[PDB]
Amino acid sequence: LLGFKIFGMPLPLYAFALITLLLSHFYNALPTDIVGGFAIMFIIGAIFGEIGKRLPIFNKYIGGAPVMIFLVAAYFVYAGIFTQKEIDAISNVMDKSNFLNLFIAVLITGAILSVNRRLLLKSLLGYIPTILMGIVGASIFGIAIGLVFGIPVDRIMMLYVLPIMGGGNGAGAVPLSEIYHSVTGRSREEYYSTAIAILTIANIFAIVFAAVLDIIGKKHTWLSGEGELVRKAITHRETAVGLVLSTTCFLLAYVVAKKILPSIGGVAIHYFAWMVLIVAALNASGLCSPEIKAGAKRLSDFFSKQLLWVLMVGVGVCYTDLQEIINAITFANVVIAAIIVIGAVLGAAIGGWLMGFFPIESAITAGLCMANRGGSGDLEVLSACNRMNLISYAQISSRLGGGIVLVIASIVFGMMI
Amino acid sequence: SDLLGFKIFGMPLPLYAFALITLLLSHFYNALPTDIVGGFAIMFIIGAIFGEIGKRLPIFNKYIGGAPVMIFLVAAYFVYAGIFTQKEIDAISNVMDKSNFLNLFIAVLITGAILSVNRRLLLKSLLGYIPTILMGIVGASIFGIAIGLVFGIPVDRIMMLYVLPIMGGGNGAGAVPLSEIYHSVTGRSREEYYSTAIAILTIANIFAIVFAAVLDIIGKKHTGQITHRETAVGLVLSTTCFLLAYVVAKKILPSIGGVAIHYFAWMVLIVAALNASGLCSPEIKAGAKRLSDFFSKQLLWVLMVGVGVCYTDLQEIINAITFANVVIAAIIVIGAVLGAAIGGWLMGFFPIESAITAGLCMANRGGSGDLEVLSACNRMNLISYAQISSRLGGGIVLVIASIVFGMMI
Ligand SMILES: CCCCCCCCO[C@@H]1O[C@H](CO)[C@@H](O)[C@H](O)[C@H]1O
Ligand SMILES: CCCCCCCCO[C@@H]1O[C@H](CO)[C@@H](O)[C@H](O)[C@H]1O
Ligand code: NA
Ligand code: NA
Repeated sequence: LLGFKIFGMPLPLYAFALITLLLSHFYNALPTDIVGGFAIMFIIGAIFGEIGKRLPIFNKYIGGAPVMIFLVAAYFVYAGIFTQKEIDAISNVMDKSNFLNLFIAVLITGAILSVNRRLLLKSLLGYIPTILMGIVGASIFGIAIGLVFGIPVDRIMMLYVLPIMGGGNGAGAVPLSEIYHSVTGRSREEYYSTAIAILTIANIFAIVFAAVLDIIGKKHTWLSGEGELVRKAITHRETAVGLVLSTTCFLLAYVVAKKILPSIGGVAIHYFAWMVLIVAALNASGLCSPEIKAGAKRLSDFFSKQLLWVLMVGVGVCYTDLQEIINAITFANVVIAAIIVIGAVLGAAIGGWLMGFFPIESAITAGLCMANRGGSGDLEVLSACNRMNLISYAQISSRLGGGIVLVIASIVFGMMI
Repeated sequence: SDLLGFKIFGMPLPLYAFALITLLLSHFYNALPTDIVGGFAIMFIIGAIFGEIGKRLPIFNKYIGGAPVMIFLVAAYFVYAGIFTQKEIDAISNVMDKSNFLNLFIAVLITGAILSVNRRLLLKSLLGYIPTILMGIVGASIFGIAIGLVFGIPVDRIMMLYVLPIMGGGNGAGAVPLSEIYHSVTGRSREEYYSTAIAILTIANIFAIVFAAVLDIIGKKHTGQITHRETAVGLVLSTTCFLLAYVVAKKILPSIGGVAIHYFAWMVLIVAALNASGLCSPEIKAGAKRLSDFFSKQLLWVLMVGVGVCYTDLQEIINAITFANVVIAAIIVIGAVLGAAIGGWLMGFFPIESAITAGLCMANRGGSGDLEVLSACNRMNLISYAQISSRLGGGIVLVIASIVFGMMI
């Protein structure tokens, strides 16, 4: 028990914090600010984070730590566990103080500037277009099954395709909700609650088809290269600069979307979308030295691994409706989702074949590793089919491709609305 | 080419330009989110340029304060001169007060500064080094009050605007939090207090390094393991220890007597207790330190942009550069010297050495000063002691201040 850690805190220490939480709770004394917010969010997220991480079935196939937190957290608002004050504190961090944006800003920046200048520019020509091909196939098949299921083209694109292809929960579902609310007007929690649910279904199908394409690859060897895609031939300060660039790149994106270039056409370009383009540009410009480029990564790690659990406590409070989540686990979606994955498989297989890669390998990295739950999923997918050596490719899909999906989404959303 | 090798806030001039261009686009277009992201974006960039400028200036850097002073003055001049936009003022203030980054900042500092100190060193230090510090404070107060009564300034003002701020651990750690405690207990604006306190404190800092060389002449005449996670736990403990302090001050123990105990004061006691309890492993204890470094070294400059905007009046700063104050300040330092000399003699230390570490290294500008003081007298090997004064002693000063303030009011 003492050797057991919660969020890297021994049980004795965690108790100290958990006691404090309860003192604030009983006495109903809590500042509705950053400090008060994080204090709660950290502790609550910590316990339920570990709980969702330890659970076997749940951990590998549902999402684990983050899912457990954003569900539990929402149940606290539903069940009336939280105090008005505590809800205020948490919401004040997420929306008023706008930690959500910072979080996403840091992620975008670190994910894009991490990728090496050459790898990025090179990847564009072959691997990037394959990804786009996968998306086309994912959309075309999705729309096809939706039209068969009497669901309009809007919904299929916004609540199924885009969210599935997006890079997971924190990186796809969460920011797509924000873009959705900024462009339609409808609540975020309506969207996230459905999107997170479908996305998770697809994540389970992605790891299943990964093993199916492995069997097909080993049965029909002319399609699979044995694990090879192609057919032929720092200190605090750096990390701090990452933070500067994270915010600065968001501000530029913001000034562009609000004043300079509000709309390429009728279509309104959301500031997050712009950011991806800006950061990507900043990478190619090479204004950032490799040390700084890593600094940005080191930040995104710190956020993704330490502050993610905090974020989820807030996501369950503001972005999560437990009812819509339940309502989206319809047996019909399970089919729609699965088929969209298949659309991505065939889309990336065709695309990669056209770009010079092996169809099987392309469908795994530029296809399934897109439809999977961002990073966590890449590991789980590439293990089902033994292709763990392409992890570097898979992350290009989950990172750059996930960034693509936001830009695409900002356009899809607007023009559709 | 050489310029391009020139870095601003660890950003090459080309890169900084990218940011500085963005700042100006936000400025011209008047498009800026009044939130964390928008705030830090500005504060980072502005603080960066003026931070370096104040750091490079020779006279200014060593004796006035340097990077942070330059920023909190320039920043205030921007509000005064109307350089900043209402939006930009809002963004920055929203980060400092609404979002309350100030408290987090102080919370992180307190936690990392106290939990860094080794359990034994802390408990041991209490018996001998700590009481010496208290003796120095007594002497600093008694001499201060003496000169103030001579100058027709009441005992309140001497204790609140001169003694406490001087003995406190500098700008970010003493002056800035003492303003917060002052405003929480009197009701009067923070900027009124900070603007005077920062000014006197800086004067004393210059006297401290001078007397350090004077006492030198009189003396000669007569685990390393770390992870992001540990640092993150530092953040948890920083906030958690503030929350406990807060719940205690607001509900459990609002007042020991008529006197109201401010939550920051409680925090110091709580964190110190948490250290002695040893609930925190050395890895975690370092984690808290590693955070406070990241804050103190990276986010300090941001903080100062906000301190010039909310906590700084340029007029009161000018008005406190009183030649009368120059005398009052100097004497308070002398009071600390003799106070720590007597105290240390009683505790078994050398009077000269005690007056330097438990005396001048108190009255100096926190950590920054300790280096400048221990260089004037060649005692650089006591830096570890000096930091106990600047850290633990600075924490003491807040607890004392919360009591002094309340009972006086
Ligand atoms: C027990 C293994 C199950 C495999 C199912 C497919 C059975 C064989 O499949 C057939 O094999 C031929 C090669 O000889 C191919 O030319 C055909 O395209 C293929 O469909
Ligand atoms: C409000 C957000 C504050 C984020 C600050 C995170 C700074 C963490 O910074 C990290 O600290 C670690 C611990 O020493 C080091 O090992 C890493 O190299 C360093 O970059
Ligand atoms: Na996906
Ligand atoms: Na001082």
